[PDB]
Amino acid sequence: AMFYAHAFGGYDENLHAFPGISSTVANDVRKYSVVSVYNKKYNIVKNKYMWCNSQVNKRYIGALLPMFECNEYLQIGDPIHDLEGNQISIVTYRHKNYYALSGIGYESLDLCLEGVGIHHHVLETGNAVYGKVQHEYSTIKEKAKEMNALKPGPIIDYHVWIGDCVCQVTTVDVHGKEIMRMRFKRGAVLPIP
Amino acid sequence: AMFYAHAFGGYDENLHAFPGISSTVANDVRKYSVVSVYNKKYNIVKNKYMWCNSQVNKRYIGALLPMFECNEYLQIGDPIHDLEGNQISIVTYRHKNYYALSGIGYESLDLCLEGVGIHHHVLETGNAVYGKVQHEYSTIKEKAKEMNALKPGPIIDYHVWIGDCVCQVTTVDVHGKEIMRMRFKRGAVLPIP
Ligand SMILES: Nc1ncnc2c1ncn2[C@@H]1O[C@@H]2COP(=O)(O)O[C@@H]3[C@H](F)[C@@H](COP(=O)(O)O[C@H]2[C@H]1F)C[C@H]3n1cnc2c(=O)[nH]cnc21
Ligand SMILES: Nc1ncnc2c1ncn2[C@@H]1O[C@@H]2COP(=O)(O)O[C@@H]3[C@H](F)[C@@H](COP(=O)(O)O[C@H]2[C@H]1F)C[C@H]3n1cnc2c(=O)[nH]cnc21
Repeated sequence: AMFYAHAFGGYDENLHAFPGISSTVANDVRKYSVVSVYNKKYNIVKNKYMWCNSQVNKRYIGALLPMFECNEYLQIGDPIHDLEGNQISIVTYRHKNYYALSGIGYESLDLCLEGVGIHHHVLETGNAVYGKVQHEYSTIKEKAKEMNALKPGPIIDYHVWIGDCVCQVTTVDVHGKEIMRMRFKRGAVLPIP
Repeated sequence: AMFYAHAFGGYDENLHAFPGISSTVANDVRKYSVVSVYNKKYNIVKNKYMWCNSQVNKRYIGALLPMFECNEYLQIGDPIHDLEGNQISIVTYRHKNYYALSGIGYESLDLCLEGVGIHHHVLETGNAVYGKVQHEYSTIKEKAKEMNALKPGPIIDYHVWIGDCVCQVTTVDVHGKEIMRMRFKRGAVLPIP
């Protein structure tokens, strides 16, 4: 089983594709509660995930992934094993002491990037979204009221909103009108570069 | 608290919008395990949902909703209560003996329909999808290989795939190329008209 890091040129369009990884196998990583890195065991966090993406050859690969808590500093490519000793992933993304476990995970977004853009945001708890912006509900409501009369044009930009209680994806046309929204009912964080 | 059925002309763009319902309140229906209809109690099904949508004024309102199991025949608009006696929803969609509980639910899709289409499919367990079609994995892989060289155009059609283990939404351009995919990691059924 082989795992190649996108950050080091490892994308291969004929292999399984996950955020940060091209692999010869497709592991369902939702099932693990404990993993091992350099013979140290780490617990998977319950009920909170990490929204991770890689962008390679004009292809966006994004998903909500399990994460484990680790006070050691780990680096891209470090092999991640199950407790039986099999390698199941590699280190890819981190948020402080949380490390993503990349593989088949929770909700996902795959997208052809040619002709569009995509942006990621931390969603403040209690805020509302319209289109490309977040703000207080009453501010957003006023914005939505103004944009209601516009005729919807083609999607040109994607906005990913990652919150403690909900995640969502919005899309806009060139005039800023919201065209489509999807909501994922899970809480998560974004990686910190 | 008022609940108006979209099937009977009840859409109101200034009220909370859920599949089949415009309401003066926004109830989180994920929390209920038991509901009441005409003073009979019904259990909510665990770990399996119903993908429901209404299409009103060129607006698509779709979501994965809890469902309860009921051997009585119920009709659109029948009031659904919590066990404290408060009305929390109305009957909207059914799949045999399953009835959707519409409100704030699980994963959702909101979409402006002007200029695009949308279609719903039962996803056969074990099948793969590309674009507007499902089939056996090796058939779909051959299709994807043919379409790989095409340049992505604007989204014109949405396809909703509802399976026992996963739900997904794909989008295509006028040439049938897949532009974007979202996956929801929950199992569900579609309503039966
Ligand atoms: N070589 C093969 N690889 C994979 N599946 C294969 C293969 N041969 C046959 N099949 C069958 O085909 C269907 C379609 O699966 P599909 O790839 O559409 O997506 C699936 C589903 F959303 C979910 C469970 O699906 P499952 O119930 O297992 O059904 C499968 C399976 F029965 C996991 C997800 N998933 C799989 N791989 C990747 C990946 O690389 N990236 C991102 N997500 C991935
Ligand atoms: N009058 C108000 N109504 C609603 N929220 C209000 C209001 N005033 C202030 N707020 C705050 O604003 C944010 C943005 O919520 P938003 O509407 O974006 O979507 C939310 C989230 F995805 C999820 C939990 O969000 P929550 O943590 O409660 O945060 C809220 C809240 F703090 C439920 C979902 N949801 C709410 N209503 C509907 C609806 O009618 N249809 C479909 N989904 C709906």
